[PDB]
Amino acid sequence: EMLKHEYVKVNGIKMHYVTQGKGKLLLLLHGFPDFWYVWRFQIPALAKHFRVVAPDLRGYNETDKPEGVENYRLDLLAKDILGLIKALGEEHAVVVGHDWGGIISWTLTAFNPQAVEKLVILNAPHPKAYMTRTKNSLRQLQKSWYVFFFQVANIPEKILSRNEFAFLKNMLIQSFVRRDLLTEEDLRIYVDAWSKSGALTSALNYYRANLNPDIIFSEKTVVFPKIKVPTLVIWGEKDVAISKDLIVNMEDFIEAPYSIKYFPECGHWVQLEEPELVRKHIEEFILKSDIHHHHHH
Amino acid sequence: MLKHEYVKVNGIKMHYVTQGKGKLLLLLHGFPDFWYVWRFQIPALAKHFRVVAPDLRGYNETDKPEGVENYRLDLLAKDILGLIKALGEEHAVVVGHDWGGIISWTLTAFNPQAVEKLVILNAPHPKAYMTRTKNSLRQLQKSWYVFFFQVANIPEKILSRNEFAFLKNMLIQSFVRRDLLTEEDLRIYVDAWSKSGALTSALNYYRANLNPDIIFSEKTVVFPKIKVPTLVIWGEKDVAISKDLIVNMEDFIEAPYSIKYFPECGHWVQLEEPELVRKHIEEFILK
Ligand SMILES: C=C(C)[C@@H]1CC[C@](C)(O)[C@@H](Cl)C1
Ligand SMILES: C=C(C)[C@@H]1CC[C@](C)(O)[C@@H](Cl)C1
Ligand SMILES: C=C(C)[C@@H]1CC[C@](C)(O)[C@@H](Cl)C1
Ligand SMILES: C=C(C)[C@@H]1CC[C@](C)(O)[C@@H](Cl)C1
Ligand SMILES: [Cl-]
Ligand SMILES: [Cl-]
Ligand SMILES: [Cl-]
Ligand SMILES: [Cl-]
Ligand SMILES: [Cl-]
Ligand code: NA
Ligand code: NA
Repeated sequence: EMLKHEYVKVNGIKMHYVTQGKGKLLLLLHGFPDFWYVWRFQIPALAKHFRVVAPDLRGYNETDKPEGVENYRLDLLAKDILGLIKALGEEHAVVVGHDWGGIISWTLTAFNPQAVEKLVILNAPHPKAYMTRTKNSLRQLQKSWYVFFFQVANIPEKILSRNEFAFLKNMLIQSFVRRDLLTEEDLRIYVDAWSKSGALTSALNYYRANLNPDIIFSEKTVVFPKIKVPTLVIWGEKDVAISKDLIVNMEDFIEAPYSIKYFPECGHWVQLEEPELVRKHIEEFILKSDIHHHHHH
Repeated sequence: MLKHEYVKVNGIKMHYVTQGKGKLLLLLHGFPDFWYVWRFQIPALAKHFRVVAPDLRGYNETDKPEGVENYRLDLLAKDILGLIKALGEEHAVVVGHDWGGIISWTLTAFNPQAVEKLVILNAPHPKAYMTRTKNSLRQLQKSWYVFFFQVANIPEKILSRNEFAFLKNMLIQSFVRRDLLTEEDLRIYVDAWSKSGALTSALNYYRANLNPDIIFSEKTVVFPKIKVPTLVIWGEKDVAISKDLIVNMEDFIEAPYSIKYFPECGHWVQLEEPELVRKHIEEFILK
């Protein structure tokens, strides 16, 4: 059965996703400035075993793009995924998230553990670690320069988009470990998703709603339940956007089986750089029995 | 005796301190400093020169016009041009750190008749900044706070609350040694930061001159070549400025140029190697 495109109403918006395979629901959630297509190396391999669903998140590509910054608050983003699980006819999913998708995945898992059977994170800090540590970390504040850039209304969208997205392409390419990670053909495909009307504003609204300076430098402390479901973290260490300072003691946030696979020579997009090892680690993690009553048989 | 003075320039009243007689030597501070950043150099240089260290527009005891467009670089440069004239002079030796240095590059480029010699501490040439930053991940990262400062009200609140806790902390994290300022120094700094209007005026420099439309412009900035002898002093461990912005200055200067690197110093080289900085300045002027 091939890859198919589908559209479903969730949490008041119409969400586009692609799906391939049958079996356990395995959600793959992209981040900025990607869309479902970031998972193109994992979808067919994982679809050999699982029902893979890769949505475009609120605001992105073919998904609806509500107006207004407060329509991009993280609680709504997580509810979109909760609603997607239900709309797919399911009650539980294995949830894999990269970048913003990882932020949403940590959140959904912490606040809605009933919906998440197992959690996989690629290169997204735990939200509490980001909120606690960034204000005190010059290294992270530097790496988060673009978060502050994106807070200004109107102007960042125009800058990123001018000259057929020259700055967005350049800023994206400079975030990679090797400059040639995406082909020109990949870049054409990305420009098509970036050009959907309203998409770029909606994507930057995630930073305006959730990472504005009042939040970053808040004196309030964020209450975040411990993660209570098995968790796999895949981490490219050469990540331009996230300091290793933010993943120190990351296992403290987890009260369940936890494994981390470090990729010392990979950056923020390990799924594009070591696709086969990513696929393998995810599959082994999902298929591992949680009950071990036949050692060495 | 170090003396405080006020003088009208370019429609504003400017405060400055002065000591000594002879050749006019201007020392121009940047953010988040004021004349007092020059405390180690003023007495030594005053032995041979007429040292004047002003508070720039918006800072400490100088006037603080309201409105972002009152902080455009051309107005800041005209303030210094006006100061030279108000001091009874037609030219000065001009030493600038940080924003002081940006203004000094600008004054020197557009008004060479007003500048005998130019000294820059840790300030990139403006055209180098404008050309390079938009394409430099390293510089964009170091420039995070430039973008933070674009937002109205919130940066002032964050920097100032709890008696400037964040500004002190971020300032201290920018030093080579965490003990560079004494408690006494910090009290003096807080007093200047707390002048009515001072913090908003200082951040207005970034809003007027370093907003994203300027940084990411593809227009070329027209900037005459520097035509007077120039010494650049550069602390290499600068948290705010990539070394990528000071290399390869040949396009920008058509006069004698020398650069002195301080490998073990950061942005505040005049505080970290006070004696060597003073020595290089003196030797350069007296040659
Ligand atoms: C929302 C966040 C705390 C994070 C910040 C860092 C990145 C890289 O922009 C992505 Cl993971 C989103
Ligand atoms: C457009 C940008 C400034 C980049 C794009 C890639 C990331 C991972 O989202 C962060 Cl580094 C921001
Ligand atoms: C181009 C500018 C206006 C510069 C940029 C770097 C600094 C450190 O913030 C000061 Cl030197 C101002
Ligand atoms: C207040 C800040 C966030 C910092 C500290 C002072 C500097 C050197 O001007 C740059 Cl690092 C901005
Ligand atoms: Cl289809
Ligand atoms: Cl850990
Ligand atoms: Cl690796
Ligand atoms: Cl068991
Ligand atoms: Cl004073
Ligand atoms: Na840190
Ligand atoms: Na660079």
